[PDB]
Amino acid sequence: NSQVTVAVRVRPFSKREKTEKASQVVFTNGEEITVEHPDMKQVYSFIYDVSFWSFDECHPGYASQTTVYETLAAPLLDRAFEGYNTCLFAYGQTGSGKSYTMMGLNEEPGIIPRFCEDLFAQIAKKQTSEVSYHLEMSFFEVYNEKIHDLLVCKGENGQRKQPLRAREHPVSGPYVEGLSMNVVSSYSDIQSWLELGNKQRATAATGMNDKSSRSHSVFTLVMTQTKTEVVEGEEHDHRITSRINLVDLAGSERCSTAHSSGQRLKEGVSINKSLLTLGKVISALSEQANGKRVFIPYRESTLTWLLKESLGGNSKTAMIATVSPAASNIEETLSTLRYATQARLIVNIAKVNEDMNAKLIRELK
Amino acid sequence: LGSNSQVTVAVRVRPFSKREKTEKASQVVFTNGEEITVEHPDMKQVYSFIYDVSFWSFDECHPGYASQTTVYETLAAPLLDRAFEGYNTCLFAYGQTGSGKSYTMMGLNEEPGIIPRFCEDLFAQIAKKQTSEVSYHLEMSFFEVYNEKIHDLLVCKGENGQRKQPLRAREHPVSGPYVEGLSMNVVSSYSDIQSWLELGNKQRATAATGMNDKSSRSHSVFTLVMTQTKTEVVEGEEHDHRITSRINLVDLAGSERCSTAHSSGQRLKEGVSINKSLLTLGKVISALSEQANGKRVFIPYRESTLTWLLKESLGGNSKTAMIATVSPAASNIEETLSTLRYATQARLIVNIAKVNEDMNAKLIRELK
Ligand SMILES: Nc1ncnc2c1ncn2[C@@H]1O[C@H](COP(=O)(O)OP(=O)(O)O)[C@@H](O)[C@H]1O
Ligand SMILES: Nc1ncnc2c1ncn2[C@@H]1O[C@H](COP(=O)(O)OP(=O)(O)O)[C@@H](O)[C@H]1O
Repeated sequence: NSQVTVAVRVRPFSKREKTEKASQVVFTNGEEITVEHPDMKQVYSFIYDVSFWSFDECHPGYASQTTVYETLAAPLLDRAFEGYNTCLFAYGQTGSGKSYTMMGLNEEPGIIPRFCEDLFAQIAKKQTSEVSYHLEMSFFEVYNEKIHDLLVCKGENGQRKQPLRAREHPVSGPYVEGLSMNVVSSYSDIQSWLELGNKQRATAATGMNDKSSRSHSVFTLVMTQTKTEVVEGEEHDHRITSRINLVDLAGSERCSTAHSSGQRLKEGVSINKSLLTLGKVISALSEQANGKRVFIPYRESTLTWLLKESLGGNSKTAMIATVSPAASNIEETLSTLRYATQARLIVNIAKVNEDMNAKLIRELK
Repeated sequence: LGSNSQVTVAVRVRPFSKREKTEKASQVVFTNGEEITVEHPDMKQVYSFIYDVSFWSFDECHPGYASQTTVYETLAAPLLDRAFEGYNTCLFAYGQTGSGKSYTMMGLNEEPGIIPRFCEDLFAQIAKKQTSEVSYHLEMSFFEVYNEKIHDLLVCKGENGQRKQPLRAREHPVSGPYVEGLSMNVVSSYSDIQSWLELGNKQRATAATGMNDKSSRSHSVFTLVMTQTKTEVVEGEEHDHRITSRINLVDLAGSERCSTAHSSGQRLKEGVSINKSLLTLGKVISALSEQANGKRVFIPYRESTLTWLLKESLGGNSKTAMIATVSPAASNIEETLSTLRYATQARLIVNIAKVNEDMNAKLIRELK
């Protein structure tokens, strides 16, 4: 089997929201995230695999950064050190708390640095001069189904981002023609590459934020593990490689509540199509794991086509969604809750928790 | 509702008037202590009546003289006791013109009536039981009925040829009838009560007539709302059990024949309205007294604003007391007889009073 671990991070209230007294609409009951519109009408309920209640630091089950890491990412490291492939998707709207979860701040670090440093630590523990490791990484983006390299020195002129193309190797699967790769030995030599890429990544000001993401981003870390057998015959030939993919996805963005035209419209359509195809892929993989063999439409998008070998077979996939609990963003949070979901979401009416002043059926009983 | 509180009736004989001394009127009402005997001056026929209480303010030095404070300490103080217990209470006057209803209820500056003593005793009792467990909240209103319209006495008018803004009455399904828009003022002390009362009595309508040079030509209802917020022994929130009580003190106008107090126009109009209201009240009293004897009877509450707003006091849910005021002059023997007959008919009324815990259908209900 190869299942898909879907998870959700409920951001806590920010200072602006506490000052405006923006009321809470996303609540938890443990194994369920519930949405109760302030009108107290159709109450939505979603059952995921893992729920991260980062809402209030004193509530039971408080999802710290270390908690989230040990919950989702570390099994991907343990899997990578077995010779299998791993993929971590990050989805969320802007302001929902996605970068906090993936990257982190100067303090309270996130999945990216935690995974990197724990990886290097386990590498050091497993170094013997009988077993060796090599780490090579790349970082690229997808924009209107065209691939661009993020680690390339570029000047200022018109239409400078030269598009690369995907190609299918019969054994190794799909790849990008002309994409650069760079060798690493720590995290301090990853940070300066990521900071070079995230400045070339496409952005544009919109009704949601003046600096939003408008292109999918893939950071791929390729590990090669070399072994040697003591039979005096297998000279540095036992090779096994693994790929860890970390994919920052852009938001859906409805073109109805944002009157747009031209390039922003095109970007939204492309992003939307990519997300739809990714959802089809994840659902079909879930069905495959539950037994019924199906056809995965990998080929309907550059992202899925390039990530084909990292979302199938003997592999591990995780999808971290990030949602905000404020009532000011019902449509986006529900859009992000309806998206990241493999099972069936249930809806009811639950304004009848006010039967008689904290029901008090204790009296009736 | 496990009770039956009988309406408590009193009678007060006022002294001879200037008018009734100018006309050489005789004495026809007498007492033997607790009973009240009335005699026609023709020496033809005698009647007797018996009440729960009877007062005798005919002469200062006579035996049994029931002064203003004695009337208070006999009637109004138990109503304050029940108000502190948690019951709604009502005290209303009745009588012919010039009987002395406004005097008995409000009084003069040198002889305060029942209201300035009730409110003062209330605040004084509070000052001894305002401990840490229980707090108190007091609101007041004071409204008027004039030509079947409702007016507020505790506002300062504008200045126009017409500055009597009429309110309307409504029927809440649970709380019963009430007045829409009535200024309910939060009170702190007896001095504030007195200020509001002065303003209201200065705003109330009056006029000179042939039987009262300062006549009470409008019905007046004085409402107090007292909320005692007490505390249980709690692991959480204190001050979590409240009891409410409404005290309604009512000064009504007198019958008044149009020929005796000869005056035309607005005086006649408002006298007619007064007469109509009194008729409807009499019908209500008779119908309740007939209910008390086991018959199926319909109470005409809706035929007048007065009874409509007092629906919960003449019957319903509150402890009620009536004060009939009579004159000993022989010239008014018929009206004295009518008043006394309605009063003794009122003793048969039985109201179902309950405590306003505001805990029934909440927790004390199934607790007990
Ligand atoms: N677990 C958390 N606790 C407190 N604040 C958080 C948490 N997660 C996210 N945030 C807040 O979210 C903000 C990041 O939002 P932003 O990065 O603009 O959205 P996005 O990640 O979608 O671009 C941070 O300023 C941070 O204060
Ligand atoms: N017990 C009493 N002692 C002295 N005066 C009285 C007494 N009862 C009535 N009066 C006199 O009767 C007059 C009219 O009383 P009032 O209450 O205004 O009658 P109404 O029922 O018309 O309001 C007052 O001026 C008052 O002096």
